[PDB]
Amino acid sequence: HHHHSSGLVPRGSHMASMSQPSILPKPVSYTVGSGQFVLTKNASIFVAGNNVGETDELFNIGQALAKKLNASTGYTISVVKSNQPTAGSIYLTTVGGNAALGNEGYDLITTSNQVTLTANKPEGVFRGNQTLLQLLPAGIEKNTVVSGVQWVIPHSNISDKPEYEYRGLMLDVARHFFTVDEVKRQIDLASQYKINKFHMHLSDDQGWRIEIKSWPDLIEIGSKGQVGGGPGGYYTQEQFKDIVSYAAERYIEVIPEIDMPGHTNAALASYGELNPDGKRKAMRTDTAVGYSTLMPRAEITYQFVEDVISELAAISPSPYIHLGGDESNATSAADYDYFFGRVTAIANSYGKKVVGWDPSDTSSGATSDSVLQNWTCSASTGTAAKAKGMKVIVSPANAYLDMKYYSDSPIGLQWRGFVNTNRAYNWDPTDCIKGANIYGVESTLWTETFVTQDHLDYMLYPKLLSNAEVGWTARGDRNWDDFKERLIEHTPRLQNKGIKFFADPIV
Ligand SMILES: CC(=O)N[C@@H]1[C@@H](O)[C@H](O)[C@@H](CO)O[C@H]1O
Repeated sequence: HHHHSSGLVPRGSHMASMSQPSILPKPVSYTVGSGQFVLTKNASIFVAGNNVGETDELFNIGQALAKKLNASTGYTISVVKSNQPTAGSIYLTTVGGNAALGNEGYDLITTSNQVTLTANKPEGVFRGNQTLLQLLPAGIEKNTVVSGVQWVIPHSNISDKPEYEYRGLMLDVARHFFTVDEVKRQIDLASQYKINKFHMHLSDDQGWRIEIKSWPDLIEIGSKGQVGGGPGGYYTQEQFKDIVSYAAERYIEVIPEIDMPGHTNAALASYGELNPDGKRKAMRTDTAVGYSTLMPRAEITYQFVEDVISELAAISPSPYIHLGGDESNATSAADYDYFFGRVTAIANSYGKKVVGWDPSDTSSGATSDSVLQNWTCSASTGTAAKAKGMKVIVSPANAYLDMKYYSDSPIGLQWRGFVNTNRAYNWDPTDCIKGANIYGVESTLWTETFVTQDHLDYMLYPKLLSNAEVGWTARGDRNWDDFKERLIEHTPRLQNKGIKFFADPIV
């Protein structure tokens, strides 16, 4: 047999350039039969759970769906608590879910008279709703009313569940600041592709972005800049709670990161007492990494960390806090081991499990409940994690979405090489680490060179679609030629959402 890899498309990107569902990520099964369902102005969404509490949760999910459908159709679809759906209805139920599909799995069966989504849990109804939106015609994704499109769904049968439990996106809001609205938008867009985790990189050398009432100068001084100089910004604790709540409506866990002991210049610029000479560091607006450190043998360091963790824990319902641990090149190995162990004890005392970048798993203070975020993806990375029974989240080069698509990309870094839409697809988590308990995947969007929402869109779309499928779709069912053609077909949907995507010439 004959095989080949993909080159660039002759005459340019199909994303330029180019009854038809566009499901991404690819579901476990999808078959189409004869006939179609028509969504009309009289349609209702019916919801029914196994008890009144569950029905109430489904009702909220139904309302979220109704809102989305209403925006593009111009209809006023309402939600009804009843297990007796009427012809032309969408029906969302957890009664009799297939347990093998797990918390996030679902069946979605469309007949001529009815759309029925059957899941084990409300979470699965939410995920299945993302597929339902992709079964309706392009135009359904519009935020304004679309005329001249019949709102049809082919008679079809879908079953689905994720391959990995953790399918995340990290946004760096330290290097450049993004508004609550901008953050909510990225969470919303990601949710449509079954991303279920959002990691906020809230602090680094160039800025500190979370209000800490016990150390107010973290904001008064530490938030006032960013890469390239200029105003910066921050989130109040109320704003952070608002982000968490918004994510929760999409069944997205928010994991906040306070990077330590490295990547700490903004803290060091805020409080002189965190420095050996007792003086504040000057703020840094460059893009160098690795140079900064907390004082690993000063008790004030651990008091500071405890105050930050106490306040963050109080406002962050996730059982996880990310404490960073990358590129502590001004911290000795001995001090790093000691420091990371001490801060893990603090986090645990406030009821939080610790996530950390490699090599944080090597800390003698880690527990089997700690999580390794494996970004290095070398043969030796996560040796400690594996021996300790720690879950691993992988973030290989293929998941570093801040990398340029190509040598000539106008934004992005390139220290992990270039990552086009194909590279973002053609990998497997088991490539990064062998013999581990792989919790899942996280796409990291560092922001050294991204200033505007358009920059975020350009780099995340279509790259994040590739990573999302790697997290959701089983390896045996992943195929670039398949995904590429599906992505071409999906393009109008990106346009309709107002995503300022890159029309990748390999698509
Ligand atoms: C864990 C990690 O990635 N650390 C740094 C991060 O601060 C930087 O923004 C990113 C840019 O790609 O490169 C990394 O080396």
